[PDB]
Amino acid sequence: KPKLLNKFDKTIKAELDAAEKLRKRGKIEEAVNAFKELVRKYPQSPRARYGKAQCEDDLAEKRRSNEVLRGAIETYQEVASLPDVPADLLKLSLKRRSDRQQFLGHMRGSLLTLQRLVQLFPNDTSLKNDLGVGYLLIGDNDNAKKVYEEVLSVTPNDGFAKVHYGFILKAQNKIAESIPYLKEGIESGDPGTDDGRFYFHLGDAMQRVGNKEAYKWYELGHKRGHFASVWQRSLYNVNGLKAQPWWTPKETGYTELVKSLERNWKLIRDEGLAVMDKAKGLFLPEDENLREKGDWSQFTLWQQGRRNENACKGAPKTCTLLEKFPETTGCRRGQIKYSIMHPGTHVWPHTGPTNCRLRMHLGLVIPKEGCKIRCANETKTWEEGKVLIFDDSFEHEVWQDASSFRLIFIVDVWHPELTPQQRRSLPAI
Ligand SMILES: O=C(O)CNC(=O)C(=O)O
Ligand SMILES: [Mn+2]
Repeated sequence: KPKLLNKFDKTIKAELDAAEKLRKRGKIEEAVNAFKELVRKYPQSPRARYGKAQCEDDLAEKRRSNEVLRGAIETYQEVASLPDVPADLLKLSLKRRSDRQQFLGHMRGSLLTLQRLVQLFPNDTSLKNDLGVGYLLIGDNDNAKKVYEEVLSVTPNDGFAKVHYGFILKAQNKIAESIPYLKEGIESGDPGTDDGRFYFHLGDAMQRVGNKEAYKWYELGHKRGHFASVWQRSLYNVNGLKAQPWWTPKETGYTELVKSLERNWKLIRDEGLAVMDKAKGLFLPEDENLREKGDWSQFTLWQQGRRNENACKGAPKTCTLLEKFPETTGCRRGQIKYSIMHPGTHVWPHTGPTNCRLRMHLGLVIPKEGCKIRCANETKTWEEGKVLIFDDSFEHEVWQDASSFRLIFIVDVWHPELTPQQRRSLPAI
């Protein structure tokens, strides 16, 4: 049902369909040559240059090389400079250009294309919404906000605009205000609203205002295929891995690592405390977004399977000890770090980025009261010299209401059911 032919193109249809059918066939290099060999025959053929662009685009995905895709991007541009272009074609051409620009990471370039599209089609609400995304991708939330306010002023019930507007409000720390927009947008069922990210932000927003209803939406998100479960909501996952919030050492199979940590715990403690005393600067503040209040800092020895040399100079014995255990030092999706938390601290409920790791906590300095950690429905406490093990892809939450500082040692390990080849293959997080 789209009109892709000006007065010109209608005359040469039998040829255009030929070159097109070639592409549909998958015999690409020819459709290219075909399409290439039609502009010289007739330069002012939008449907010809557009065709060429598609081939280049199609070819980009086959060759999987960004240089050819860059070619397509300009060819799409060329379509829009021709004398008489069908509205549908012009729109298709530039929209696709913008999308590919975003794919390459040319965010401001995509934005410029979207700005052009919006002035070319002032009445297309779909394109205004896309422009808003353009602004978001360069971090210009203020202009994005203006865009979605325009849309909503004309189309009060556009779901796409609502979830994005809600997102923007939440990013501006207007948490409570963001929730109705996120809800209504998702409930609209409009194209682009069935996105895990909006379930994430909606749930997060509700939890930060104490609305227990958040779990209803996490459950819905799970049923929509956005989360592994109501509790397990990590983004980068491997299917088939045993999924439970709390693990015993025996269940993990990493009994020797655990034994080594527990048996040498005073040593691990003392080197961490020595850094605190003599080089407190190496303890960096933890994720500000996860901290409601209080004081919370970390000192990393390993990150994504990479040893931090300067840090291991501060805790040489501890690093020497860990070298023996590649299941953690080689875990490219985990870390090894000291974590200190002071009284009056609360960490928002949250989830890790992957189900490919388990997280061990060795207690080093644990006040007799006030410190606890919940993972899923079970809350537990640390013990000095003892290891806790949980799957941090499950929602967990932390409190520190003691009268003195709490120090733990965090050791990530590969999920034990991951194969050697999997461990070798997975990219880092
Ligand atoms: O240091 C703490 O108490 C908080 N730790 C976590 O949330 C974690 O290990 O994933
Ligand atoms: Mn955590």
